[PDB]
Order: sequence, then C-alpha cells, then structure tokens
Amino acid sequence: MEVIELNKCTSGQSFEVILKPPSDPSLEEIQKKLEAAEERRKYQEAELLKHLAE
Amino acid sequence: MYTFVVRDENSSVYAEVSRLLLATGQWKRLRKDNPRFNLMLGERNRLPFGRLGHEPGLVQLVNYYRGADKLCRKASLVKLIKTSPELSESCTWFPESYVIYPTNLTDEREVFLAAYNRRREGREGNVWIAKSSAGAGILISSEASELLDFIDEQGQVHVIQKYLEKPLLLEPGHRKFDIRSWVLVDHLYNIYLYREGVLRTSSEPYNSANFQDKTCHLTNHCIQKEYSKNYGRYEEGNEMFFEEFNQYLMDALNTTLENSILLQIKHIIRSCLMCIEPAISTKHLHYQSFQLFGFDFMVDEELKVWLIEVNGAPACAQKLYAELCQGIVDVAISSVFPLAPTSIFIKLHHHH
Amino acid sequence: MRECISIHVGQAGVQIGNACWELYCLEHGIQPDGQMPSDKTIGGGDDSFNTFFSETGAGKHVPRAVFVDLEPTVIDEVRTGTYRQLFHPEQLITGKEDAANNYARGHYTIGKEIIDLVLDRIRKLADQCTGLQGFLVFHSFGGGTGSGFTSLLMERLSVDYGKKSKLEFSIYPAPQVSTAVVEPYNSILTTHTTLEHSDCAFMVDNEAIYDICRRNLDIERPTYTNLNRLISQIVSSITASLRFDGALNVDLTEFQTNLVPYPRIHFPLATYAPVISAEKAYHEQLSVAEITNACFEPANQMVKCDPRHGKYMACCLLYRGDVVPKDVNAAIATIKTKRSIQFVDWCPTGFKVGINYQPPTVVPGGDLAKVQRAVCMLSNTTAIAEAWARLDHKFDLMYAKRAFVHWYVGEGMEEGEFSEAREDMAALEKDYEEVGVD
Amino acid sequence: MREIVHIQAGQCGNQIGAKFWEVISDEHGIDPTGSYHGDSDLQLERINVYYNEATGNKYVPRAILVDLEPGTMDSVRSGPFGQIFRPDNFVFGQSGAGNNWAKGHYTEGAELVDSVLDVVRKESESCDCLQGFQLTHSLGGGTGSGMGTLLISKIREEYPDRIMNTFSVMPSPKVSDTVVEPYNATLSVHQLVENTDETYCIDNEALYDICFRTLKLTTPTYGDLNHLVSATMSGVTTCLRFPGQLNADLRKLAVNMVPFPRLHFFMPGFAPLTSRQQYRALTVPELTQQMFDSKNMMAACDPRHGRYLTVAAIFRGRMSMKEVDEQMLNVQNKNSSYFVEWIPNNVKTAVCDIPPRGLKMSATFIGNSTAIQELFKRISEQFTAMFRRKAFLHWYTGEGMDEMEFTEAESNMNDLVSEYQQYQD
Ligand SMILES: Nc1nc2c(ncn2[C@@H]2O[C@H](COP(=O)(O)OP(=O)(O)OP(=O)(O)O)[C@@H](O)[C@H]2O)c(=O)[nH]1
Ligand SMILES: Nc1ncnc2c1ncn2[C@@H]1O[C@H](COP(=O)(O)OP(=O)(O)CP(=O)(O)O)[C@@H](O)[C@H]1O
Ligand SMILES: Nc1nc2c(ncn2[C@@H]2O[C@H](COP(=O)(O)OP(=O)(O)O)[C@@H](O)[C@H]2O)c(=O)[nH]1
Ligand SMILES: Fc1ccc(CNCc2ccccc2)cc1
Ligand SMILES: Fc1ccc(CNCc2ccccc2)cc1
Ligand SMILES: [Ca+2]
Ligand SMILES: [Ca+2]
Ligand SMILES: [Ca+2]
Ligand SMILES: [Mg+2]
Ligand SMILES: [Mg+2]
Ligand SMILES: [Mg+2]
Repeated sequence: MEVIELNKCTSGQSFEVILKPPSDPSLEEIQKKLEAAEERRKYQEAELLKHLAE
Repeated sequence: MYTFVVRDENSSVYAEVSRLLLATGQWKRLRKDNPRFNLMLGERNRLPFGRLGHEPGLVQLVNYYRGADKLCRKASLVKLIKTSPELSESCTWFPESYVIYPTNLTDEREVFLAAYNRRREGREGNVWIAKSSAGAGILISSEASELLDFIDEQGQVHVIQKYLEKPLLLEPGHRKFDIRSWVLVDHLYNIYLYREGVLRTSSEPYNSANFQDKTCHLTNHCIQKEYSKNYGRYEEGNEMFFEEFNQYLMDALNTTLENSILLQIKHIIRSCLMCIEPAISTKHLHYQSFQLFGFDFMVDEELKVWLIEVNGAPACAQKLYAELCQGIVDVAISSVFPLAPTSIFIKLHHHH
Repeated sequence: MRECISIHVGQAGVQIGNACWELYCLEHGIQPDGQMPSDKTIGGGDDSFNTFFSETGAGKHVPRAVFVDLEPTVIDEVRTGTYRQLFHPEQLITGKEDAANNYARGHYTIGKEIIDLVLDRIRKLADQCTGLQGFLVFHSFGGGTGSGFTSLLMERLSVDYGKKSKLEFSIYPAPQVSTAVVEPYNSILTTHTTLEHSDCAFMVDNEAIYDICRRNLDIERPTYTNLNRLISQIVSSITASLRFDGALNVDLTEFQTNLVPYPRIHFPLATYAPVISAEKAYHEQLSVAEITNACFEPANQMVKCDPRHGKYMACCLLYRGDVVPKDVNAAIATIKTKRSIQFVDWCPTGFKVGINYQPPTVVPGGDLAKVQRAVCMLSNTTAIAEAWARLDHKFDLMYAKRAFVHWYVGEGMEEGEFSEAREDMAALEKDYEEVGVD
Repeated sequence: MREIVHIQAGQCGNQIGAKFWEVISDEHGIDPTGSYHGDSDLQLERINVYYNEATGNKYVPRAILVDLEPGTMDSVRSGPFGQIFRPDNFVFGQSGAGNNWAKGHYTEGAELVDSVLDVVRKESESCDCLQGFQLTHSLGGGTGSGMGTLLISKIREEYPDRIMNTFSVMPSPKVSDTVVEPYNATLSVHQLVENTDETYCIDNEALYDICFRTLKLTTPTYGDLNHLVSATMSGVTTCLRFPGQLNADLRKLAVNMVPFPRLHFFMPGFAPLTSRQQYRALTVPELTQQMFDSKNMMAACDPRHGRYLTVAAIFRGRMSMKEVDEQMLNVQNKNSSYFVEWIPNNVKTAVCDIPPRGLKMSATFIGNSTAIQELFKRISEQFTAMFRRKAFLHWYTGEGMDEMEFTEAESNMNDLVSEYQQYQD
C-alpha cells in the first residue's frame, strides 16, 4: 500500500497508489472505396432502368 | 406461463426437472437457441453467462453459478483452499494436496517432495494418490518416483494428495466407502442440504498391502460394477442409504450418523460455499443463478470426515431422483417463478 | 493550454452533446448568451476552460464543437434552443435526409457527399487552436449516421490530423429505447472500420442508463432527456481533468497512457456513483468508502457485465467534491479485502486517483440530486467483452439468413464487408480471452 | 419537411382514399374547405406531410385522383370534403376499364397515364424533401389494379430512390363484382412484388367477416368496409402525421420491417372494433389482446398459420406507457412460437398522445407475417381454376395480351408463396 506522485493545487489533487508490482488508409485509398461503392450503385440503377425500358 | 430451454440433454437430473416442469401445465419449453426464456438448463462447458439478463421484461434464471468451477476442479479446489484465509493451508478437513504440472508444460513439485521426504524419514505412512479432472486414470503408490513419472506421461494438470491409509471399514466385509451429499444453493444463496445421502461402498475387502489392485481402494460405481467380483452382495448396487448407515453406527460404535459425521459434513459444505460467495453470488446481478452440487467425503477410523472433491454436474441415486428433483423445482425454480412439508432440505444458516 | 474539439454525429451524438455543453456552461459559470463574468481576461486567455471554449472580442465563450447530422430536425433544436447564442451557424451542420439506420447509407451514399464539408468546418476550429490535442467524438452505434458517417469521419481525421488523439463516447444499442432491428449490423460495421482509428472509446449501454434511471431516479419510463443528462454527468467526470486545474489525465494522450495497454483493447468500463433522485424527501449523504465500494457494483456500470470474472489492466478513480486522499486509501484497503479484483500479472495492482474539490453540478430542475461527493471509476476489464459477445451473437442470428443485407448492398456496400467486419470482432473477442482467462 | 404524395386510382381506390382524407382532415382540424379550425399545435406539427399550404392559411391535400371513368370522382367532388381537393388534381377518362387489367395497364390506361404523371411531377416539385408516394387501389378491378400498377412502374422510372407505398384491397369471392378478379389480382401482385416497397394487404373478406361477425352488421356494404380501411390508414400513418419519436419516416420503417425485398406485404390490424357497449373504456391488456387477435386483422390470414418476421404496433391516446411495454412483452413472451427467433427484438412499439376521433385510446397493428402466404394461395387457386380452362381470357387477349404473360405472373406469385414458406420454417 504505497502512495506516489502526490500533486496538489487549488482545485484538487491527484496521486497514485500501488498495491502490488507486476510479475492506415490514405486519402487516395478512401476516395477509391467511396467511388467504388458509388459505381456499384450506378450499375444497379442502370440495370433497373434497363429493366424498365424493356 | 413460464418458459425454459434445455441446453444439456445428458443431464439425468434436469431431464426429470424438465419432465416435472412440463407436468405442471404452467411451464413451456422453447428451442435451445430461443433467447426469450425465463429458465435456462444450460450446458456444462462454456455456458454463455454473458447473454443472460439482457431481455427486456424477462426475469431470467440459470441452473449454474458462474465461477463455481473454482470449487469443482481438482487443481482449482487445491489452490482455492491454500490461498483463501477462510480455508487456509491449515484446513483440517482437506487432505494435504499439491498442484503438479507435467514436465512438458504455479507448480508445487519441490514442496511436495519436502513433505514427502519428511514422512519417509519419520517412519510415517507415506502413501499418496495422484489424479486429474481429465479422467474417467488414478495411481496409488508409496514411492514418490512413481507418482511424478506417472504425471509426466500425461499432459494435463494433476494433483497429489495424501491417501487416507486408515479409512473406516464397514462390517461384515472390511470394505471402504465414500459419502455423497447433494447441496442446492438458490438465487438468494441459501445453502440447502438434501436430507438423503448415499454411501458408494466397495464390495471388496480393503487391502493396504497392495495398491496395484485398485478395486478395493476406489469406491466409484463404475469401477465396482465392472472390475469388482462382489458387486451387489451386501447392499443393492453398492449403494447404502442414510437410514441403514445410521442404524449400523448405533449397533457398532454406539453413535448416530448426525453426531459422528453429519455435523462435520454440514461444516465443510458451509465453509466452502461461504468462501466463494463474494465471487459467485448473483444477489446484485442482472440474472439469477442456482446450482446443485455433489460433495464427496471420506471417513477415517477416528470418525473424522475428509473432503475429497466437489462435483458441479452431479448425478443422483436412482432411488432418490424423484424426491430431490421435486425439491429443486420447489425451492430453486418456483421460488423465483411461483405457480398458481416438512422440507426435504436442511438449511445451513450462515451470515450472508 | 491545448485545445480539444468535440464532434457530435447523428441524433444521439447531437442530443448528448446538447446535454454536455449545457453542463459545461453551468460548471464554468458560462451563460447561454456566451458570457462568463468570472473570466477577467476578455477576448482571450489560456485557462483550463479555454481547452473547450474559444473567446471572441466581445467576451463570448464559444464551444470548440462541431454538430453534424444528415437530417436537420435534431440540430434545429440547438439553433433555436436555450443555447442558440453559444454556437455560430458554421458549427451546426445538417443534411436533407438521414441514413435510415443504414450504415452503408451514412458511410458511402450520403457520407461521400458531405465529408469534405464537415472537414472544412472542423479545419476552421483547428485554425483557432495553438496546440490541438485531438478530438472527442460522440455518436451512437445503431444509427445510420452515428455508425456510418462516424467511421468515415474517423478515417479522414487520421489522414488530416495524423498526430492527434481521438476519443469516442459511443452509445451501445439497447432494445428498450430503440425501434431499430439492424443496429447489431451497424454496431459491428462501425467498430470494424473505426477500431484502428480510436485511441480510447467509452461505451455507454442504453440498457444500463435506462435501468439506473428507473431504479435510482424512480422514472418509470425514462426519456432521452433523462438518459442524456445522466450520461453528461459521466462525460463531465471524464473530461473534467481537461477543463480544470489538475495533474491526472491532463491531456487526451494520458487516457491511452493510463487506460490502454494494447491498441485494440481500448474500451474502458465506466462506473458512476452516487445517482440520487431529486424527488427524495432527503437522502443520507454517502461517504468516500460507500461511493468507492459502489464502483464495484454492476448496477452502477455504464455496461452491464461482471468484472468479478474478468481481469483488470488499469483502474482510474475520478472523485468530485469533498474528498481527501486519506479517506480514499482507507476505502481502497477495505475493498481489496472484500472484492474480487483480479489484475493481470503484467500490470501493477493499483489505482490512479484524481480529486477535484468542486462537487458535481446538476442542471436546475433536473432529475439528479446535489451530492457532496461523487466518483467515476474508469477500469479496463476483460469483462466488457461480454458486450461484444452479446452484439456479435445478435449479428450472427440475422446474418445466417442474410436478413436485411440487401439494404446495405443496395447502397453500394459489398457483402464481404459483413464477414470481414464480423471476423475482426471474432479476433477482438479472442484477444480479450487471451488476456483475461487462464 | 418529409412530404408524401398520395395517389388514388379507380373506383375502390378513390372511395377509400376519400374516406382517408375525411378522417385525417378531421384529426388535423381541417374543415371541408381546407381552413384550419383546431385547438392544438400538434395538429400542425407534421401537417405539411400530407397537406400543401395554399394562400390564406388554406390546407390542400397533396392528393391525385385518377380514374378511367368519371362516375366515382364526380361523387368525391360532391362528397363531404370534395371541395378540399385541388381541382387540377382530378385526372379521368371516359371509356372506363371494364374490370379489365389489360385495359388499365396497356390500352385505356396508357392513353391517360402521361397526364397523371404531369400532376405527380407538379406535386413533387413543390416538396422540400419528398419522402415518396402512397397509392390506394383495389387489385380485382381494372383501373386501380391495371393502371395503378402502370403508374407505379412509370413513377419508379422518374423517382427511383423514393419510397413507394400502397394500400391494396385484395378481392374475395364473398365481396365480389366480377369473376375475373383473380386474373386482375394475380397480374397486379406480379407488379407489386417487384415495384413496391411496402404493401398493406387489405382483404375484402376479412373486412366483411369483421363487419358481419364482430360488428354485428346484418348486411355489410362497401361503405361499412371502407370505414375499417379509413381507421386502419389513419392508424398506420399516425407515426408520420403527429409528433412521434424515432423520427418515423417511411424509409426507416421499410429498413426495419423488410428483411427480404420481395417479402414486403403487411397484415394491418386495429383495436378497438366495437358494436353499437361502445362507451366502455378499453384497458391496455384488452387493446393488446385484441390487436393481436386474428379477428382484428384485415388480411384474413390466421397469424397462427405462420410466423412474424417483424411487428410494429402503434398505440394512440393517453395511457400507461409502462403498462404498454408490459403487455407487449407479455404477448411476445407468451407466444414466442409465432415470432421468428433469428431476428432479435423484431417487435417494436410506438405511442401517440392524440387518439382517433371518438376514442380514448386505440392500437394499430402492422405485421410482416409469413401467414400472408395464405392470401396468395387463395388467389392462386382461384386463378388456376379458370386459367386451366382458359376461361374469360378473351377479354385480355382482345387487348393485346398473350397467355404467356399470365403464366409468368402465376409463377412469380407461387414463387412468392414458396419464399414465405421457407422462412416460416
Ligand atoms: N442515450 C441516448 N441514445 C440515443 C439518443 N438518440 C438516439 N439514441 C440511440 O441511438 C440509436 C439510433 O441511432 P440514432 O443516433 O438515433 O441515428 P442517427 O445517428 O441519427 O442516424 P440516422 O439513421 O441517419 O438517423 C438507438 O439505439 C437509440 O436508442 C439519445 O438522445 N440518447
Ligand atoms: N486422498 C484420498 N484418500 C483416500 N482415498 C481417496 C483419496 N482420493 C480419492 N480416493 C478414492 O477415490 C474415489 C474418489 O475419486 P474421485 O472422486 O477423485 O474421482 P472422480 O471425480 O472421477 C469420481 P466422482 O464421480 O465422485 O467425481 C473414492 O472412492 C476414494 O475412495
Ligand atoms: N373495400 C372496398 N372494396 C371495393 C370498393 N369498391 C370496389 N371494391 C373491390 O374492388 C374490386 C373492384 O375494383 P374497382 O375499384 O371497382 O375497379 P376499378 O374502378 O376499375 O379500379 C372488387 O374486388 C371489389 O370487391 C370499396 O368501396 N371498398
Ligand atoms: F359488403 C359487401 C358485400 C358484397 C358486396 C358486393 N355486392 C354489392 C351489390 C349487391 C346487390 C346489388 C348491387 C351491388 C359489396 C359489399
Ligand atoms: F426507403 C426506400 C426503400 C426502397 C426504395 C425503392 N423505391 C422503388 C420505387 C420508387 C418509386 C416508385 C416505385 C418504386 C426507396 C426508398
Ligand atoms: Ca479568458
Ligand atoms: Ca491513428
Ligand atoms: Ca382511345
Ligand atoms: Mg470428479
Ligand atoms: Mg438521426
Ligand atoms: Mg367497380
């Protein structure tokens, strides 16, 4: 049961008590994800419009 | 109307509880994966406690205490007893045991040898027994070399505890035995001892000069009904109930089962379950638990009771399934989900 | 002094953000019009509260916050609410129609069209900071915007602000206060793509907040106002060190340093006490021991789980009010002799303690009662993995039948992202079992 | 501002649509002339969802009235609230459709469809953020069935990402006008399976049985049947028309109610349904029990013959929101064999403080149940009894159709049935 690093100021204090010692994607790659998904949506919609045109 | 699911089809105990629950006309069984259950008869291994108590508006109850393995594992029970001040390493009713990991993998190898070397020099009986939870594989021997060499040939954690060389022998027969007590802890953590125990007796005369023939030293029902030649001679199925064992103690030793043995059994059960109560209690939890325990005891020639092990998924004696399973429904299930005596249990009152 | 920018995404993030900044103003003596009389340095200053508030020449203290929602109805409240004058228009960003509880819609379809705008509004706040620490991001797991746009925003923030910490305050989905069946999908999708971008995330389970409101506050059917006011108290306890004089958790970096040993295991459990009903005739004020012991009762945790059956990697005690170190250590001694507190062998068995003498502030007329002292414990426990298991299980039930998947594929998401995200959650669960179990 | 454009087509579609606007206009305080005369701001909170605000505080329904014969729309224009509709929004022909799906879809309807779209286009352009469309129609006639589905297909071409919602009256031999109704209904179901996002299946037989057995009406009329449809349409749209939590837009509803795109046909229900013992208060348990009882359902499908994929329940009035949650969880936790267990928490509940006119409280039920397959089995059986002998086909081949088109519609509807049956298991 030890206390260490007691810091005291006007608005409070902090300390530590030890009880026992031990024993990314780039801007470019993101743009591709978003545009790849947008393209798959456009493909799906074009197939629907094709279906409707038939 | 209540709902329950079945997740352990091999449980002869809860197969009857399930049979009784349906027969009440007020319980309904659901598919094993349906989460809208009130009661779970869960699996033995890897029971998904983390998914209980999160169904809005459903009071959920399970038939196992999370964390009870600490008591029902050979190595865990040893570590729990030596490390818990409530039990302490001075615990007088538990045999001197040690946790021993095979050399192919903490461990208590040297500590065991120190005590072992102590007995050999003091001319005292130095017979031990090594075992493990992964067995149906037991070896009794008075030589330390054979105990450790047997564990290295395996690959799971083992424990070596002193073999009770002076056990109590029933007459006529000169035979060993063990006592099985059933204990039900409910959601409130009341400890209930079923009034009916059973002794699993050995139909072979005990022989302290030959541990090789393990039929007269091990009192298990499968070993006696398979490798023993006197099965069912004295009592039906090598099972003697309390009414007979008590009368015997009065005619032979002029003492009752309650005074000479039951008091120590009730003490051991209380000590163990009160110790782990802070760790497993579901008092302030989002779900509730109860569990049936099977305590196994040994009795020596001085009428001192020893704790052998605790089983978390125990079976029951054929003649007692009805009474006990109805008792489970009454105090464990219906106590939480009431329906629309002279209890068969003995409440072991304690300070929660 | 180093600045922290708060970002509130989706309905949950915005309304929770609304509650926090209300509390921040009351704690720092800031009025709804933006004025702060106690601030003697007009039009500037590098005080502790300036980490969360900028200052104009007219003496207005403006939150360093960005509110973002793909639908306008929630942010329109702030624009005409009690605190309309605190924010200027650039801080409140709203779209035309929401993501319909569809991660793929908020992330791909709608996110792609508004992400550059949000960054430019955030970039503006960053230009007012002389030393930006990082970001605090509030969002729900289950909303389409809260889950979908947040993950996209986090990736971009790592690109534009590579050397900045990012903390999360995430609302874990509870069926009692949600009418959305697909939230298990949205939670796992957003956790998968956000995981490597979040340094420390405080999950708040709506189920836990709901039951605390019914049990302690005697609210039969709590509303979002009841939940968010309680959530803001906990958030306020966690951000207090950044806004007040102190030496513990003084910058966002210290949250990872103290609470996160491994990058993926960055979900500390929060516990708060005491929660007392204001309608109580009068309550017996609790001591340091009683409120500290309460930090180990599951009923006060932000996520229902059983820490008795996990292992601890770190533990922070954040006290507010009449608390002196003597009574703290006395209570800790009494708790190690009764509680099941199992630490991992590779971590010290200890507690970092912070004390702020100013007791918790409570919104006038709110539900919470004034207490002389309160504490919020931040503990990194393997037991919080119970919440991943629950979520992952619900995910598996629906995904086995591919239920609702067509909504996500219909927004341009490939089905494989489901299994990729699910397999990553399976990895997360394994990491917790390796750390906690023997 | 999440506006919805309402379309009503054909005789049935316009008579049910007329009563709908009559009911909700009353709830929002709009009189027959469009002027507001309520007393609670809740009546205007979401009023712009279904009403356009014209000059002088006048509220004009965002509704388009379509028919191939003038008869029925003359009635509406002379009905109770006839004056409230935008005169330009009456689009009609003179020849009629003769209960002939082919006339509504290919010949007569084709000639008139473009002018209907011009009005749809005008209404959409005046919406801040259009949610989508709702259409009232029957499936057993010619205009609502044939031209109605033609409109949907052409609306999809121009607003592909908007929601398309229908209230579709399914024919029954018990409330029948002509023998060709199974033909017309099967051709329409084919369209609906592909081109709607949500379809409320309203079976005229269930409406009849309710009026006869429950309401004790000796001789039910179309007027009586339409009273039930009015109350049901008002209930299902309560989430949209009054301040309700969870936002409640048609797109979130579809996302959480439709786990598979083709399985978007709902069973609606309403409580109370009392016969003139009508002043008695109805407790929350009673509301819940009735709302889940098959007799209170408009699709004439026994929910106990299938399973619920998802369920939405809207309670109206000032009641115990705690007692609601208790009873809803009670009905679930007492019949969990009729809810699929692979969609967690698939029963959601919403409360609204404003009750319907003349009721202290009420409950509307929206179910996505696999038991709806029995409705399509009925139609399929009636269809095949005639089609195997090619009876009455000349009415359709005379308008340019080929038998193959019937065989395909039949196969798609039977596939829909098989698809329901697999998820029921
Ligand atoms: N605690 C709390 N939870 C909320 C609040 N608002 C919404 N939620 C939860 O958030 C989840 C729904 O996500 P939302 O935040 O409402 O959706 P969104 O982020 O706005 O995204 P959209 O789908 O586009 O609307 C549900 O689980 C709600 O219970 C709130 O104010 N407080
Ligand atoms: N320390 C000891 N001293 C004497 N006998 C012992 C002993 N440990 C075990 N035994 C013998 O072994 C038997 C119990 O074995 P144990 O219970 O450990 O194996 P097991 O768990 O596979 C059978 P169970 O079904 O009761 O759990 C008893 O009959 C007892 O006679
Ligand atoms: N519920 C209800 N059903 C109707 C009404 N009028 C017609 N029907 C049903 O609708 C079908 C006839 O279609 P109808 O609308 O008259 O044909 P249309 O004018 O060409 O679209 C038959 O199944 C009728 O039973 C009505 O007012 N209410
Ligand atoms: F409830 C209803 C039951 C049956 C019907 C269909 N018959 C209407 C009719 C009857 C006789 C003369 C003219 C028309 C309509 C409604
Ligand atoms: F929430 C939504 C769910 C589904 C959709 C798909 N709309 C299809 C359609 C559009 C117009 C007319 C007919 C069909 C759109 C929104
Ligand atoms: Ca200043
Ligand atoms: Ca990073
Ligand atoms: Ca013509
Ligand atoms: Mg055993
Ligand atoms: Mg939203
Ligand atoms: Mg007609």
